[PDB]
Amino acid sequence: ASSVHWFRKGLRLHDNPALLAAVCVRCVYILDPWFAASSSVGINRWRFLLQSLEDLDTSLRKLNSRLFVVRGQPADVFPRLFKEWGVTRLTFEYDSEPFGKERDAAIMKMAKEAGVEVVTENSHTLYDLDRIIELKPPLTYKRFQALISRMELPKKPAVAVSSQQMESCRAEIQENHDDTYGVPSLEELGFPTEGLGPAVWQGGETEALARLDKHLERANSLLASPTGLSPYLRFGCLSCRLFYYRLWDLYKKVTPPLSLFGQLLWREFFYTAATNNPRFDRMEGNPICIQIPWDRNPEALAKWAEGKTGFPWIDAIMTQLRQEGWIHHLARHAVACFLTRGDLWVSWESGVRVFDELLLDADFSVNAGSWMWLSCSAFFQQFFHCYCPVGFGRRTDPSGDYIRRYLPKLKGFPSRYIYEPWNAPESVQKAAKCIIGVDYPRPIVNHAETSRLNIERMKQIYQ
Repeated sequence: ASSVHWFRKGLRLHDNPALLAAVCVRCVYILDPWFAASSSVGINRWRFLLQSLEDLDTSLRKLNSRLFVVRGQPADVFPRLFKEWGVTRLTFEYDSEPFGKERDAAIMKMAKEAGVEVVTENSHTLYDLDRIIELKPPLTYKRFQALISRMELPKKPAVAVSSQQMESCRAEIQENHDDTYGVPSLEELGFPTEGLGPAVWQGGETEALARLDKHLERANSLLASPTGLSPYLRFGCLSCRLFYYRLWDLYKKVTPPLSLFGQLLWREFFYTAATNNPRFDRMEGNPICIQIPWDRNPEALAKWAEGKTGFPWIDAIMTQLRQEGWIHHLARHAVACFLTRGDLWVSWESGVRVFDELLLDADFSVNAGSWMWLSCSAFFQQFFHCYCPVGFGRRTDPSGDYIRRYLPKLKGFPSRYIYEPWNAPESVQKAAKCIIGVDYPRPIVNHAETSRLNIERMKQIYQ
């Protein structure tokens, strides 16, 4: 048959169900390079996508095929491409997200009218999210535990695709193909590349599967680790089911507690809650979200996103996120708490956008979920689960080296004062050679006063 596998997501060949289903097969990614020119998402996540797409082309080229990166909007492209190659069927991995499902319903219909078969497999999640909802979406991590404990075990990693079977259905190779359907570049997509150094989080399934093996084998915690698999799970370079059962296999050599699958269940929990929540990213029109009257301060958001709040632990976290695309989960609770219920009283929706632009592992599902969790807007009620913009830093890194690596103007400050610089002697400031209100910004709020007011406003919302 003439089958098209849409690698819109799950940028992997290992544990790929729809790949085996479609197996003449042509692997397509559809990218609108003008949408990409006007994207608010920064260079780090766009680079990850391209590098991941480059890896599958490299992998497909090993199997005598190539990745067809078609340009344009998907609904306009598929019918002409259907007629161009006489596509017998189109196979794409199912998208839990509502906006994707609405787009996928239109393509599945357009194929139905056009007589093209459509097969969808949701290898992005460990389990069916729609199963759990019938069993209203689970609104607590515990009730969600309870429904997955009543649910069957998640599916095991999927089967491989043979090199001989792939050669049998290898697609037509043209010399012009590397230019026609070749993977785009950052400069093609509107990004300036001058001075761009080697990426901290290299994209692709090859890197991910390599990091899998390195991770299982084993303050710096806050720095990027070669073990880190957060972005590779978000794009699909690594399977949720492979990571689940390879972790299970290591535990058996070392019955599983929930603690190993915490990243995946927290991931799953938000994926379940969002499939049928259309405004999941928004406060209004959202059944699960508390209608908190969040203030609008455009200048606070700016100082928060631009790493200039005066609080070194906050500003160093935002600086790493801007520069590298990944911060530690405890660092995210820090900056989320500062922006929302802890200090600035700005909507979690504003934080969802900044993270979507800068963070490699942001989804519609995982991002809005975490932000509703911190803000105590949903799933969560412990409005005292509080983080000091000073104390949390000194407790995570007493050395202050994290600040020194990402805010080097404060490098000379001694550890006793590096998380709280306004409260430091001008003697030690001048020795550090960092001015109190020139070289670095001063605290834009006072945390003690502000935090007290915000709980009081928070408690009144519960009634």
